[PDB]
Amino acid sequence: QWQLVESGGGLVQAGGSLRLSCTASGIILSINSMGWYRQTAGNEREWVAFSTAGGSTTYADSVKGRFTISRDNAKNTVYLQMNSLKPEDTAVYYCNTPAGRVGGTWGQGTPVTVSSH
Amino acid sequence: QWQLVESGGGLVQAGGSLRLSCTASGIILSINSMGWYRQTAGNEREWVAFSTAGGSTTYADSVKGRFTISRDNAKNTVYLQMNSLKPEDTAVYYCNTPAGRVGGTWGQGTPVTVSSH
Amino acid sequence: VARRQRVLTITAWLAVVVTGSFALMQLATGAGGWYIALINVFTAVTFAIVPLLHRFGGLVAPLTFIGTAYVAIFAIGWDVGTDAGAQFFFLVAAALVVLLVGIEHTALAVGLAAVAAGLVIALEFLVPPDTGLQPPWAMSVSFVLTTVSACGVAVATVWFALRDTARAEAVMEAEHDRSEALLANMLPASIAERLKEPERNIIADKYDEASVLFADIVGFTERASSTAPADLVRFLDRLYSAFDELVDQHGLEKIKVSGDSYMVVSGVPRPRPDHTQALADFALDMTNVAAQLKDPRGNPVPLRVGLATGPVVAGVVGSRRFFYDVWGDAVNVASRMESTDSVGQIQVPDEVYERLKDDFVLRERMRTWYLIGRKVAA
Amino acid sequence: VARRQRVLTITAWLAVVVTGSFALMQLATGAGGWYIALINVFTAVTFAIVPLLHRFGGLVAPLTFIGTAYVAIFAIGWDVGTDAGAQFFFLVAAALVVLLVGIEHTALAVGLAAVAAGLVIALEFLVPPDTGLQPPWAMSVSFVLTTVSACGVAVATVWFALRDTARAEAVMEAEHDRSEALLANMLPASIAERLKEPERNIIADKYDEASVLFADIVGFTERASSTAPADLVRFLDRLYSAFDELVDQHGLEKIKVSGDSYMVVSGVPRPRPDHTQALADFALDMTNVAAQLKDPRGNPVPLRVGLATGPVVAGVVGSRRFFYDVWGDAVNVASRMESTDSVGQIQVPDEVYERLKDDFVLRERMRTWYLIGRKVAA
Ligand SMILES: CNc1ccccc1C(=O)O[C@H]1[C@@H](O)[C@H](n2cnc3c(=O)[nH]c(N)nc32)O[C@@H]1COP(=O)(O)OP(=O)(O)OP(=O)(O)O
Ligand SMILES: CNc1ccccc1C(=O)O[C@H]1[C@@H](O)[C@H](n2cnc3c(=O)[nH]c(N)nc32)O[C@@H]1COP(=O)(O)OP(=O)(O)OP(=O)(O)O
Ligand SMILES: [Mn+2]
Ligand SMILES: [Mn+2]
Repeated sequence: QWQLVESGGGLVQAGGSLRLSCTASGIILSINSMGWYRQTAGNEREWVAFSTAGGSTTYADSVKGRFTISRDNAKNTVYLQMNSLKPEDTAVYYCNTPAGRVGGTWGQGTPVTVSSH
Repeated sequence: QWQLVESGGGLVQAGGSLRLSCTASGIILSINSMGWYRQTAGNEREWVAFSTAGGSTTYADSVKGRFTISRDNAKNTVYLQMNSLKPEDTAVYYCNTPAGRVGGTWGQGTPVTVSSH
Repeated sequence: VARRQRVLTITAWLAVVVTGSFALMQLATGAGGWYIALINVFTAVTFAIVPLLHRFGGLVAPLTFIGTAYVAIFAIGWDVGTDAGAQFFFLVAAALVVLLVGIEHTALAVGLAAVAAGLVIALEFLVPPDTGLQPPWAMSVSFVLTTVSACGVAVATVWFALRDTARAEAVMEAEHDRSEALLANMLPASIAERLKEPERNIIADKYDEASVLFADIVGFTERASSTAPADLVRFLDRLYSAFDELVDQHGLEKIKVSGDSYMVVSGVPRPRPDHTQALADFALDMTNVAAQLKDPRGNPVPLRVGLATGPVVAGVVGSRRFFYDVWGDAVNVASRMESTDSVGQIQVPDEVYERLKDDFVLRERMRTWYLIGRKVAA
Repeated sequence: VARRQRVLTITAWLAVVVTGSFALMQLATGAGGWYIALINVFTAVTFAIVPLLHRFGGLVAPLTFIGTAYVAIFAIGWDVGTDAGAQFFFLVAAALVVLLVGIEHTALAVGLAAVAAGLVIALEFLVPPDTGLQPPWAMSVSFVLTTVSACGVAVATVWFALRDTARAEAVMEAEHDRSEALLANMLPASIAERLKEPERNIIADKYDEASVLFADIVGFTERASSTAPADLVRFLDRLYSAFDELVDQHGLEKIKVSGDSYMVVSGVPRPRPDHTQALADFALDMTNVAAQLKDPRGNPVPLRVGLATGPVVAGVVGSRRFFYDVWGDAVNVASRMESTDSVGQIQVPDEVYERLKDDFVLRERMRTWYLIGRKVAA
């Protein structure tokens, strides 16, 4: 079963911090890239972070400097540090490889909400 | 002697009208294009009018609608009607084919001055 | 003609507000007399007319409005006492006129201001002070209303002018920002500044090391024979959009897309020690993505991929229709490799094999070596 | 932050001018007394200080300047008579404050204006009229100076603000115009509007007839072997600049320039009945120009030219690095012809021969027919 499950989302206030986790079964992460996308509703799902096999990382302009993507090869996991959160980042975050991205085969994602409560 | 001689220039007032003549010896005009350029000094010589073999004509943006290029095949000549003249058009006007243009081989041109006297 | 429209809008609203103010004074007045009423009708009618007749021509109309204002106000002030408040309106108008008229006529505007001042020094002296026409208490109420109106007219007109300016600025900024975004998209920022400058200089940049990847489709003509051209262009657009997303997502740069051919270049804008490794990983990901995708026919779309490395030259060429471009021996090498590559395979020369063997798997078959993939072990 | 700078500049110049005005009143005064002098020193010092202390933070500083102005003017007006002219300065300030403060605080600004008015109605009544302190004639001169200063301060400040706005607008316009000119140069205008729109739609345009010309260099690699790359790029730029001038001068459009290859397309943006004839004439002129030109080696540069005609498809492709492009069978035909063309010759197929024989000369040698030139007779 080639699957990816996300976790770590929840409720926070503006300016808080989160760590989203993505664990995949059915592939080897060392030889595959990874990317974190976010979906709000006003658009279809856009890529905010990307980590290649080899350590290179890239981020979207709206999110550079606040979010950090890292890997844990033994656990077969990818982690997204989120800092200095803003209301614009409230979304459902997803994790994939490019093949799954263009094939449309995803998991259920993880919700992240930025508001005061 | 492949030569082109220009004529018809002189002194006029703003808003006047001129007809510059270009007669060439050594080629057949029906099978060769023709172009009228102007030189002021603030730039090197720029093309203001062009007539192809076949009747197609084109003009520069700064001069479209005021200047008209025509041919007279029996006389082996090209004529430039100039209308609604302005101080910006004071220059030395030259006539050539593209080959002579890129080869640097020209005649002496014809002077045109726009001012009140 | 935006400045002219701003001036005309502010003067029209000014006329409307002043007529509105004058009507209240006229209605409130009781037992004041008819001699003043005759002048009042003339003033109100002319003030209402001038906005409707603004298009006669030239700057004479706004000046005529001010001439009428000055004459009417002087005439009303002379008869009534000084305490009514004719002085205050002159001071408002002195500051207001400069804003009303454009910069080109500032000198004239200044004169008008002086003229107003010339009247004020006279108005206190020449005019008979405290002349009483019918009820004085209405005169005191007139003073209060004069103060309030003098403040309000200026406040409203200045705010309206500032609002119009801000609106124009916002529209300007949005319109410019869209074009700037497009230009930034379709060329690198650093070279864009060079292109913008009026001075023309040939752009040539020498780069010691770089790597180039060429990808092409196989049997595209056969696919074209059985499909409508319009659908074929759409298929190409879909494929290249996916590839462009992957390229941006790896960080590499793509110079151009000519028909079936797709060209990628690594490290030209900024050199890096590990350009070749990144290019190889990108090529593997590209092959996987291309394999997954499906065409309208339903047959898989194979891609031939050839990689090369070496020094390169970058810069635009020509005097029209510019685009970044790249040049060097590596381009010739890559073109040859891609041309001779087998279906669904990636090929590289011996020189690239010298670099990539350490961190990548190259096997089988100038002599070349197929690029199978990355090392599983880590 | 341009708006903030505008506000700060106008307030600083306002402070300077008001201090300059106040100094003259202080120097002119004779035998006025010391009680007023004590207040005058305080007012002048605070007015001079506030511009130097403008960077403490927030909008409280410009409001403090106005608080000081109001307090000082009220204090001086109370002691002296009403005829001095304290009333006029309030009216100037009422209109001036709205301009001084930004739009975001307009409501507050309005309140300030009302406050000024609230004082004026009081100032005439509450203040003791015609209170005489030492010489009255100096008081009358003070009234005259008050009128002149009240006019001049407003005139100067308004003109300065308008000047700053016009300067900003001019710089804005030049900066935007340069980018717009570049964008217009590097793509047709009609498609640029489509590209600018946020909504993304695939651009496909079907054209019934068009003609394409391909030109290429022969033995470019051999020339490259004996020349430095940097000089080679310069030579290419010179050649393509000349060709671009000729193309613009005939009116045809060029889509792109890939290395040695030069591509021209006729009639795509606007159909015409005589596209093929124009393309043939342009090709003849291009061959002559290329023959005349000289390369660094000194050897002539031959060019292989192939022409084709047929329906085409136009539009951009991809999601990044857009350019106009063209597609169709005619492109394949032209590429094949150009590839198989002999050195220093122009080749066309039978179909083009069907059209061009009437007005052009085609001779010798799917079957093709060399394009020798135009008919001498007319
Ligand atoms: C009916 N033909 C088409 C209809 C719609 C869209 C495209 C085409 C088409 O024919 O595309 C071909 C060229 O026009 C188009 N093309 C080639 N050069 C150009 C070019 O320079 N400009 C444009 N706009 N299109 C070009 O590429 C495509 C493939 O030609 P190649 O020379 O690359 O060879 P191949 O068929 O892929 O086989 P192989 O190389 O694997 O052996
Ligand atoms: C040492 N090589 C160069 C140094 C400086 C500038 C250019 C070159 C150079 O090699 O240019 C060649 C390609 O890089 C360059 N080139 C080809 N494709 C591309 C391309 O896709 N992009 C860029 N930037 N350059 C390209 O074209 C040029 C000629 O290659 P062709 O495939 O067109 O064949 P040919 O040598 O002209 O002979 P023939 O076609 O008449 O039989
Ligand atoms: Mn191809
Ligand atoms: Mn070539």
